[PDB]
Amino acid sequence: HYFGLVNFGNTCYCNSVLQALYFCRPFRENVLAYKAQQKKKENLLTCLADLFHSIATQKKKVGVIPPKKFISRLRKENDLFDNYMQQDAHEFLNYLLNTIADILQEEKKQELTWVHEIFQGTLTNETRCLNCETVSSKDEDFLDLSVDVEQNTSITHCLRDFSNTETLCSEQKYYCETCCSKQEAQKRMRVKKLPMILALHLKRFKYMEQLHRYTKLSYRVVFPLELRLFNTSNLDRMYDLVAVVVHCGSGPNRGHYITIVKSHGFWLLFDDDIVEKIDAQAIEEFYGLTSDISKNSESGYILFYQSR
Amino acid sequence: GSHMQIFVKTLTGKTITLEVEPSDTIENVKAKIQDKEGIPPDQQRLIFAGKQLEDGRTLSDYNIQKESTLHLVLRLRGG
Ligand SMILES: [Zn+2]
Repeated sequence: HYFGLVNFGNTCYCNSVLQALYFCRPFRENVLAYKAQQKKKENLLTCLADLFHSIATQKKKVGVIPPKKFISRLRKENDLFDNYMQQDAHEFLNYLLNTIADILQEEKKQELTWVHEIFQGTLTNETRCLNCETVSSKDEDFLDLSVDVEQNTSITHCLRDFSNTETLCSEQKYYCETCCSKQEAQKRMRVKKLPMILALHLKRFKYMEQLHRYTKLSYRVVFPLELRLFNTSNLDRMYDLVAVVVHCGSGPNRGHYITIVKSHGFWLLFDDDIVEKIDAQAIEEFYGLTSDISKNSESGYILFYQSR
Repeated sequence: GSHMQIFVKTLTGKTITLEVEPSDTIENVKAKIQDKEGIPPDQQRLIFAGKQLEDGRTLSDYNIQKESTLHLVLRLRGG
């Protein structure tokens, strides 16, 4: 229903992603169907299924649920999160999905898992040597797309930019196997297979070589409520925004994560144990800062688009 | 021909090339990115085929062949 999650020591990075995933309808359903199979052995997936089932079956519509067993299991099986330090939501997202997918694959073994049916897409990278005109195509799967950002733009620009032709020249020349030498080339990554749920990760960070540190990019990056994406052939797919994982903080080393989700036509904001209904106009706060872009921002970081 | 060329889509979206070998570990790949971009390996995260690559594993373990594009990302830590 609408329950917050208890923070068990800088675990908002995990809570924010769990909330986003709970409101990814096919993912919630497959997790609930996994709980229904009533597995006896314990692992990260059975813990996630137990948690989703507790959220789904709470007697009330509003309250607080402790993801205690899930957090305990997450810390036990992964050295990377086996601490009480602040962590990245996208690193957690990718780890959780691959861990679940491995559990499911190992169960088929005892092909594509339902995690892949939901989140997996395929890109086709084409590299064209500008000297001999030979084109080399390579297909590569993804569970999410990490898109670079710019000030005062849309996720539509970032997505089209990700698939734009780039010229490889000078130090980045392409080694062409026909030319047997480095040549100028055009590289383009196009979407071959669009996923059921498209997860977009904003690269809101910039490395300053001269300063030996990186900063958070608090740029204004508008996210639309709907997105139409095309396949290189189903020719296209219409998507609706269902969740946004937001990183709150002026810098990249510390902060707080919250999630906004679309449920029955309205928006909800989940901030650990607190849940509040928010107006559609309030989600604009999460596009990022207009002026004084070095200040504390609440910025969209992971977007979840559900295909129609 | 012991080596092959892969690509890294960097933080600004600019693609860089890397000359690698199948026996190269992810730490070696991060050291080569550090040579071009200056980013310390401990801050770097590499995504390929939907998976974040692990230190200690090699390019052959992940079947990262010529023309593979690795996606470079950093972190926004939060609690
Ligand atoms: Zn050529």
